[PDB]
Amino acid sequence: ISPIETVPVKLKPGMDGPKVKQWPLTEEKIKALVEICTEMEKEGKISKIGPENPYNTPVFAIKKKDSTKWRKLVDFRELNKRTQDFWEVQLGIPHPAGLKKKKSVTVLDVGDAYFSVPLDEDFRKYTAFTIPSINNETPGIRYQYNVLPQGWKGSPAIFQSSMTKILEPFAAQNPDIVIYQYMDDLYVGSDLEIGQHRTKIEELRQHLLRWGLTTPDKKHQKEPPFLWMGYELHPDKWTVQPIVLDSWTVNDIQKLVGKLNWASQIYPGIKVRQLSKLLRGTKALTEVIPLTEEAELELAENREILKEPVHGVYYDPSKDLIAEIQKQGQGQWTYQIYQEPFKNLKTGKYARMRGAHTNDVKQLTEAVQKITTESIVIWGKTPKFKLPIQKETWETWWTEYWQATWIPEWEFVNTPPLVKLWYQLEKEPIVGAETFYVDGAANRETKLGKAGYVTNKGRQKVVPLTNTTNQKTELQAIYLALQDSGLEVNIVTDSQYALGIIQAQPDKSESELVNQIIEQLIKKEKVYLAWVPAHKGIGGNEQVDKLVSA
Amino acid sequence: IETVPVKLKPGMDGPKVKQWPLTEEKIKALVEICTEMEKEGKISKIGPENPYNTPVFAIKTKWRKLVDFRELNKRTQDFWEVQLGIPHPAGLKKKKSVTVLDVGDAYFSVPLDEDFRKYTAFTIPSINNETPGIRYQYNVLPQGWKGSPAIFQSSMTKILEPFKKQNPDIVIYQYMDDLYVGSDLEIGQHRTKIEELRQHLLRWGLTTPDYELHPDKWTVQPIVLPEKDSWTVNDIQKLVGKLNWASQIYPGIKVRQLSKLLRGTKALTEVIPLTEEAELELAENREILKEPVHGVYYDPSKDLIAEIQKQGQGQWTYQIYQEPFKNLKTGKYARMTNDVKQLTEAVQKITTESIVIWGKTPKFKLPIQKETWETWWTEYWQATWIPEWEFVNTPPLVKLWYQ
Ligand SMILES: CCC(=O)n1c(=O)n(CCOc2cc(Cl)ccc2Oc2cc(Cl)cc(C#N)c2)c2ccccc21
Repeated sequence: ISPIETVPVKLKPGMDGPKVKQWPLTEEKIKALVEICTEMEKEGKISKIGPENPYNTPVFAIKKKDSTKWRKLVDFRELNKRTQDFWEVQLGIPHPAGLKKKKSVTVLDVGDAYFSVPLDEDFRKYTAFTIPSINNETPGIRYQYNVLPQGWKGSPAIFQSSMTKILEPFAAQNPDIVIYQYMDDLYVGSDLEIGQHRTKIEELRQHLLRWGLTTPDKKHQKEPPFLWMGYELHPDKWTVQPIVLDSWTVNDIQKLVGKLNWASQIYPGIKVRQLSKLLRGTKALTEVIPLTEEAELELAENREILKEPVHGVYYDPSKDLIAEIQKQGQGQWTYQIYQEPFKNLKTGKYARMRGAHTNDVKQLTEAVQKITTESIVIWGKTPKFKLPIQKETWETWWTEYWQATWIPEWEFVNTPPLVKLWYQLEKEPIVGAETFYVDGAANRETKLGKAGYVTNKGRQKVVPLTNTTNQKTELQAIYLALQDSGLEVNIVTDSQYALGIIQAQPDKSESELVNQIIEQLIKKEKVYLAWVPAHKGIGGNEQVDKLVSA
Repeated sequence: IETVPVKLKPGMDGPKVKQWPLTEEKIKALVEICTEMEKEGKISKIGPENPYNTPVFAIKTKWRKLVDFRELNKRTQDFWEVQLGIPHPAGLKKKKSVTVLDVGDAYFSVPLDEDFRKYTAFTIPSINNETPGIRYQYNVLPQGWKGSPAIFQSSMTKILEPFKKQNPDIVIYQYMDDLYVGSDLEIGQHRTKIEELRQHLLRWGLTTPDYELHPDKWTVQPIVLPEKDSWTVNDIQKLVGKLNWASQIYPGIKVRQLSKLLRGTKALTEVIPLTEEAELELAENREILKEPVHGVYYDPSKDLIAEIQKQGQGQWTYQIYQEPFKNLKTGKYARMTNDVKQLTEAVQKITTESIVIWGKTPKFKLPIQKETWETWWTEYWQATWIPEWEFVNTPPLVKLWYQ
């Protein structure tokens, strides 16, 4: 229908067209498929063909809802499997928070979008279909498309591409208007007078029509309820569309978690830590699951948050973005982004990425990272941060931290809980502090071994252990030397493993053993840990290795 | 003009790479740049039947486009490294001064094979997905592409022939987009010659943006053990550790004598007198460590690797190497700054050195979390090229023992 140029399309390199058999169909449907195709034929959308074309893909008819009018559905699965790859249509949807507030906004959907755009001539042959014959006697009637088939791999991208072409000139002639594109929809917004906006919107309709694209006129949707891709878009604010939810299957769990995650855009401090732990093993969507008092309390808190309706603002270039982060529980964080002091653009959560021996400063730095990136996508700049960590605490951390790390303009926010370093090892051996020489060892068959230490004042100890790995013993030894120590200890291991864990100053871990070490390292006044190579004839080491290896 | 035919390595498809999202200042810059380029026919907008993609950035008072043709190069340059390759002078590493000119503009005058052009596709992206990205592809030789200097190599010899004759003692090397000009004259004299060359180039149509390197001054970072008068037990334990490590890089290291000192179960702070045997064993090891490591050769077949450690106080050490302990070079940058600004300045220093020495960039292992590096590298970056990199996220627990 459009005088628009066509996009050259080609089948995959070593593949050829489809040749599927058309199945028989209730004769009532055959009549409908005939009327629909005849009308399409009349509009140039499809053209009849002869037996020369050897390609076929199947056709079908669905009741068309309760309309009881029938609709044509071709199945293009084979063809798509043989149609070349395209430059994919963008998967990301615009986040309402990045929509710049504009006085007037119009939504213009495009009618029979795909069918309004030509198809590469040389590709049409493959878009061939057969209307089944009434009786098995009479060959069926045959067709091919001259416009973008609806099931086809390529219709979206080609539709998109042709619309972009048709907008470039207009959008240039009129910089005062901001046109956005998502699937068949064109969202136009302006800061002109209502009359000037409508005049340009009509001029736009006018333009699109000259290219064979129709649009509503004063059947355009009404602003108040712009229900869009899961959101309510009101001219003054946006929210999430209302979210419902007591059921305890597995699939019920994932749907719930997803709904909660969707609500976390804007509803502060929705929680899903516990409930996501109940997704262990999974697979069986029907499998029932026990409602922990920790997770079923979670869901209690959540319903209360969902009783209050929350809205977010649109975005204002003139103003700064601010982002402020709160520590919420363990390994759970939460963040708001806003421009005015209580009018949020959006919120969200960040949860502790998979990994053992984590630490709150490291996590904070990580969370700043996800927010920074998020910001660039939605707004195209980074926010100013408001973080609950003193610059004493941060500057100490980054100066000693082995990686490069960076956090942009930020300001302390004295709101507990504050991010702190729970301990700090000494840089230099401590004078007048018992020097514990530790080691551990285990037997890879018996899953058994020993932990122990030997000190300068002659102190010694060994305990036996069961179901242990060599590392777990290397680390257990450290634990002993701590437990049997003063406020000031020097410890000497050969374990690169154990050294590493502790030197990275973990603030928590799933390894209870580490947590004991950590909780010990806090109570201590001073600790210096030091490393020596193994089996190299070093003193305490050689003695301690004999103690617990044989 | 005729187009040199270009074929990817076989059983290989063109690059399909996610465009990292950009800030709105860079995007504006990029639509400005690419608009001009298109009026001048360098590029042109493209359909959705071209599924390929190579990333694009804006680095900087005025803005500069930068394309990451690292995947395309890995899928094309390797063939052109054989078929159409470019020899590297062993003498450039020895010159007193090497200035580095940008001759990317040259490439915009040769056309590219029409059958190749689809593989040069890039996408100026869009904020918050308001719109599909702007898509273009190249009709001339692109600036990032290891093919481009290779094809232009012929023309480039014809332009430099007059100068290379009036000045047979200056070395000139071409690494994609840049001209390395090494002389052995006073900086002021060298500074003129270069200005004299810039004028040469402009006479024949090569614009050159309107630094100075001193490779003969370059030197490695020798391993240095401590030199103290009294040694605590800790002091000795550490010294044993460092040597015990050096043993990989250096045959001839001995710790018997010194480990003897640590006979018993002593406290770390206790001072220990140094036996004559150790003072000699120590004195022998120091000499070996001073001795330039000998017996490591550059094997063209193999990739170079660069590791970087963050020391304190604005300092960073590095090693470049092909096999684990067999180091081709080691170094230390101290800065005059964001850690990340420091780390990109290193990467660029190291790459340049490595271009000059071996006509090859290494593949970095960067001690920075991936997203932080992907978010901010283009902020400090001034090179026309981009090396390969991975991210080490496991602490180099190994004591720095690299100074
Ligand atoms: C006084 C302000 C006003 O009336 N409205 C307002 O500011 N917004 C925010 C979105 O603004 C847009 C700005 C531009 Cl340049 C373009 C389109 C916009 O709208 C879109 C965007 C999208 Cl991706 C989908 C849809 C749908 N469906 C609409 C509004 C949103 C809805 C209604 C009114 C306003």
